[PDB]
Amino acid sequence: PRREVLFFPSQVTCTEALLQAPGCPCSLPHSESSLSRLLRALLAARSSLELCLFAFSSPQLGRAVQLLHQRGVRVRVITDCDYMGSQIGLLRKAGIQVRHDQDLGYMHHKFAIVDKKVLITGSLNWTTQAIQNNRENVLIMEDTEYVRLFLEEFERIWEEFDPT
Amino acid sequence: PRREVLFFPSQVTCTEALLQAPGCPCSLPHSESSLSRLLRALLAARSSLELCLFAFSSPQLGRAVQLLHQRGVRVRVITDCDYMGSQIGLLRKAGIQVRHDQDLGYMHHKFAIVDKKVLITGSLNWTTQAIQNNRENVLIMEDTEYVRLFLEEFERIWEEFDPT
Ligand SMILES: [Zn+2]
Ligand SMILES: [Zn+2]
Repeated sequence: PRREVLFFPSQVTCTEALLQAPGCPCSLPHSESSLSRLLRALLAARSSLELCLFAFSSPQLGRAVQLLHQRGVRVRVITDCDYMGSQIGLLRKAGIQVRHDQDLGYMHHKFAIVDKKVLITGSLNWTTQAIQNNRENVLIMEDTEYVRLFLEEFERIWEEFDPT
Repeated sequence: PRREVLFFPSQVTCTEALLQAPGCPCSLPHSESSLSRLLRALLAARSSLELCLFAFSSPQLGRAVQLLHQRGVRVRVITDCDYMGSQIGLLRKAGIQVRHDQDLGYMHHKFAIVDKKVLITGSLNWTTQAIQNNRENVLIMEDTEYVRLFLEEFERIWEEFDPT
């Protein structure tokens, strides 16, 4: 019955194994960090991931989301800016549906929903700058009411930003 | 055993009574909103309030914090920018201890701890712009582990930004 909080800045740790680097000799610590814990939380997804993020430029988090899409996880992404090789651009090129705001600041959430059961939500924008340098919190909660209410909010915004 | 979430933008509603306007005839709806719920959560404080906020310019939230200081609530405020009549300036003039970051973006939390028992934390910066126009979430949680861990984070940052 998961209820955790990750505080940032993250310790810089190796994530090559975790992110299936193609093909450890590197010089980083090979222990867990706030980033590695966030990556693992995302990578435990077996069926769906909703992402509702003001900003998303972290290549480590971008890669994890790609890996999920490749695994057949149903990935849906809402961001504030259209970004138009950013991460949103790379995700979009891989076939992941991304919908978006007016890049005016209005879509300011920073949350993700894993398999309609775990809520990941924080102050943290998903950028290497913020991860490595800012004081931030991210909550990881397996809570049915919070998941339900955040899912409902997602689906309203999703339908609202429908292109067609 | 409180576990709530407030979604923004807030409905514009009257808060004169709630904020003890000195001395209702106004034209706003006199019902509850996300802002009014956030104000009430803060105003239930009877002994302490820690505030850890990237930005704080909302005059309605500034007034509530003043009222708490006047009630004898022990108020301590951490923000990212020194602000040097902003709200932080007004709070500081009233005797409330405020400590701060390098206005570089680094102190990016948006949380508050009421009476060492209720955690209020969100994506929301406490500005009228964001409250009235942005999609945001604020969680209000009476959870002992989250309160403990967020309090520990507060006190580390507090001691770190000690002027003396
Ligand atoms: Zn390594
Ligand atoms: Zn009124």
